[PDB]
Amino acid sequence: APCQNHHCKHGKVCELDENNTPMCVCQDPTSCPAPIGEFEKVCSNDNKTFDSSCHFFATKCTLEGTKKGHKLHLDYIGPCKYIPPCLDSELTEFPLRMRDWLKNVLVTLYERDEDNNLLTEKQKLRVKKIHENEKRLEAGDHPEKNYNMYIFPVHWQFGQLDQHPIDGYLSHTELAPLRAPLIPMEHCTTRFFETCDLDNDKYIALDEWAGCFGIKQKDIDKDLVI
Ligand SMILES: *[C@@H]1O[C@H](CO)[C@@H](O[C@@H]2O[C@H](CO)[C@@H](O)[C@H](O)[C@H]2NC(C)=O)[C@H](O)[C@H]1NC(C)=O
Ligand SMILES: [Ca+2]
Ligand SMILES: [Ca+2]
Ligand SMILES: [Ca+2]
Repeated sequence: APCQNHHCKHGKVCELDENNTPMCVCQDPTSCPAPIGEFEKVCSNDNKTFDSSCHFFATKCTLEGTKKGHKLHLDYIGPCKYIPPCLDSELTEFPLRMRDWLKNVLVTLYERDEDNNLLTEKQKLRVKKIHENEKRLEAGDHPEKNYNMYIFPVHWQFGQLDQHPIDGYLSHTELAPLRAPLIPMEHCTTRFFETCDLDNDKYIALDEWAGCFGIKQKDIDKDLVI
């Protein structure tokens, strides 16, 4: 009961202490379901394929406070596989291909006001504009170059990723979604983002993220990540 409304970080669970006070202990891997399929497995950064995020996160939890735990991160969903190397040319296109991908992902994702449900008004307006522009690209005699149409998609993506935990930085684990097969040149994600980790704290901060995609510091709005 004391735990029914008590929530714990990823890889943890609430258990009552001696005083009956709820407390978050690392989850029991045995209390993790068996995957329905191989696709539900995940790959850590040291090329070790855990059986599910539950298994991974619970494992990483015991290692909390440890060096090994500090460096342990989810690389990508699905079992481990051969990942080709990111050639230097690939790494140069990555930000370019990525930001267009993000814009497009945003256009088909948020198409109607029903899609724009969890978006603030400021954001709703940004996608409206994105849509106004896209329609124009589908009919203007001579297409124009529009970097502005990248600002929101780029901010959006950051907020989407900044979840575990929502702190304003993206960890190797949080970038896992960007290592999926759908992403263009996903194999360049780690190399690229490392390139973005300016102060080298192993976290990509909003300015680091934005900067890496070519968003002017003037156009870095945190509201767009709300
Ligand atoms: C990471 O682990 C996976 C699984 O152990 C490795 O993938 C296999 O790699 C060899 C060739 O590199 C193939 O014969 C297997 O069929 C592979 N396929 C996959 C889908 O697992 C992978 O090579 C490991 N290491 C690296 C650096 O990728
Ligand atoms: Ca985070
Ligand atoms: Ca791909
Ligand atoms: Ca950093």
